[PDB]
Amino acid sequence: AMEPPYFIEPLEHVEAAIGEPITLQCKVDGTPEIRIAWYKEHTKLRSAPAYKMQFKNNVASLVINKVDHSDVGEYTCKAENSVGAVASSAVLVIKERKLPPSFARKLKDVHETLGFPVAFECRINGSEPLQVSWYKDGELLKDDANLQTSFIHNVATLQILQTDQSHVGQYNCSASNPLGTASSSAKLTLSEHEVPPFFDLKPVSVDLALGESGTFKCHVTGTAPIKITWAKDNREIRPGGNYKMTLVENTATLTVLKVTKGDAGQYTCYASNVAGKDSCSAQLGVQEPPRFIKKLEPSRIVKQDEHTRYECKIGGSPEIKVLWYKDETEIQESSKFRMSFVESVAVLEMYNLSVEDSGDYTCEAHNAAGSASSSTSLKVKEPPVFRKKPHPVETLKGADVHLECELQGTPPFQVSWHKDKRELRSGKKYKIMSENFLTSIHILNVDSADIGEYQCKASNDVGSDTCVGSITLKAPPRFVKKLSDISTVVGEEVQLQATIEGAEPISVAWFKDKGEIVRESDNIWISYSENIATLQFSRAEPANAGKYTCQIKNEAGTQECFATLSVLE
Repeated sequence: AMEPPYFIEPLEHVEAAIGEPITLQCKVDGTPEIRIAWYKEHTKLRSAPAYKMQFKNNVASLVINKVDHSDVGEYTCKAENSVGAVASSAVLVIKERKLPPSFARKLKDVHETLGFPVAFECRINGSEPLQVSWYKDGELLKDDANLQTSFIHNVATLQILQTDQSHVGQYNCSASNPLGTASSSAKLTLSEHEVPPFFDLKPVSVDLALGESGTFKCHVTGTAPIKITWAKDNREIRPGGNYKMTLVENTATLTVLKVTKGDAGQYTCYASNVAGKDSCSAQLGVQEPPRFIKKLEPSRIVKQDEHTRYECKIGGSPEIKVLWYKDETEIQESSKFRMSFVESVAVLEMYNLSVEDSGDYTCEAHNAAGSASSSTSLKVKEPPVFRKKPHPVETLKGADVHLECELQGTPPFQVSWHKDKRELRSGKKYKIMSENFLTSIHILNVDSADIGEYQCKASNDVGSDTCVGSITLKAPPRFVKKLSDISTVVGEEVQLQATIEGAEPISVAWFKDKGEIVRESDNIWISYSENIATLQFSRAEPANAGKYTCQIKNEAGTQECFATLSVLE
C-alpha cells in the first residue's frame, strides 16, 4: 500500500506427466484490483475447455485439464493494477519417464468347464516394446488352432477354445521390456458339464369328478440321470394305492385312479440331478354333488292364517342353487313364499298360510355335477267353528227333542256333548251323531232331568269350539185368578175376567151350560190380551145369567174354571 502488484511466489519450472492435468501458480500481493493474464509469451491465454484459471486469495493458478505436447513451453503470469504490472515466466516440460514391466493385479485364477472356452487376461504396464510369454508348467505356449493370445493397449489375454483335461494346471504370464521383468501365475481348473433340471412341460390342474381317473403329465430336461419323485399335499407319494406314478424318457405322469374326496389338493413333481433341482405343481379338484346335512322334517301341521319356517342345510361344491317346488311347480319369492340362501341355509318362510298352501313341498339344490332334493308334506287346516247357535228348544214331556249344531272347518272333528259336567254317551236316552260338517243329539222321551243346558265341544288338530243349546219345558195354561161371580142390575155392564199364565201359544174358549158361546155385539165381546181374558157385556139382561166356563188351552194341557153371573131384576 500503495503499490504495483508483485510476486510473493513466482512461476516456477514444472514437469508434467502426459495425459494428466497440471496446475501452475504464483502468489501476488499489492494494491486491490489486481488482474492476472496468462501467456505463452508469444500469446495470451484465453479461458476455455482446456484452461481453468483462478485467483482466490493472493494465488493465481492456471489449470491445464490434460497435458499434451502442445502445452510444453514457456508460460507467463502477468498481474496488473492501476499502478503498474509485474510478470513472471517459467517452463512446463514433459515428464519423459521410462518404466519396467508391472502387472496391475495378479493373474486371476480361472475355474471354468470342460469342453468349453476359457481365457486368462491381465493388464501389464511398462515402456514399449513389451513382450509377453505364457507358460503352462515350464513349457512355452504357442498359438495353434486351439490356443489364442493377444496383447494390445497394455492388455494380454490367453484364450482356449475347447478346454480339455490337459489344460488343467498352472499358467505363467511373464512380461519383459529392456528395463526389466514382471510375472504372475494362476491356475486353470475344469468341471463337468451339468445342466440343472427344469421342467420344459408343466402339468395341468384339472377338475375331475368322483370315481373316474385322470393324469398329471410333465416333462423335464437336464443332464441324466434325473431323479423324479411326487408329493401330494406335502407328503411323498408312494406306490400301491390310489396314486400311480410313471416316467419314461423324462416324462413323469401321476395318475389318480379312483377319485375319492381325499384326492383333492396340490400335486407337486420333484426333479433332481447332480447340479440342481426343480418342481412344478398341479391341482386336483374333486366335484362333490350337494348332500343334505340337515334335511327337512317329513310332515308338519299349521293353522290357517299363520306362518311357518322351513329350513334346509346344503353342502358340496361352490356355486350352489336352491329352487323350491310346491307340487313340482317352482316357488316364486313373495310375502307368501319367502326364501334366502346364505352359507348352506335354505330357508322358506311362509306367511299368511291357508288351505291353499297344502300338499307337498320339495327343496331342490343343484351344482357343477349333482342335484339331490329333500321333500316335505305341509297341511294347513281350519279350526272348528260352530256357525249357527241352535235356537233354544222348548218342549213338552214324553217328547223326543232333536238338538243340532252347524259345523265348519277342517274335518274330521272331535265332537263331545256334556250336560252338567257329565259326558253323554249314545245310550237309551241320548243319540249323538257326528258327520262331515254335522253334529247333533237326540234326547228321547224327555223328563225333568233333561230340563237344562247342553254343552257341545268340537275340535280338530288345530283349534276348538263350544256350542250351546238349551231345553226349556213348555208351561201348561193356569189360572192366576180363576173367574169370580158377578151380579149386576139389568142393563148394566159386566166383565168376567181371569188372568192366564203359560206357554204363549194359548187359546181361550167360552161356554155357557155346554153351549158354545159366540160374540154378537148386542153386548158380548170375547177377548184375550196380555194374559187376561174377558167375556164382556156392554149391556146385561135376563138370560145372561148362569154358568160361564172359561177354558184356556195350549199344547202342554188345558184347564178351566166357571163363575155364575146372576142378573138381579
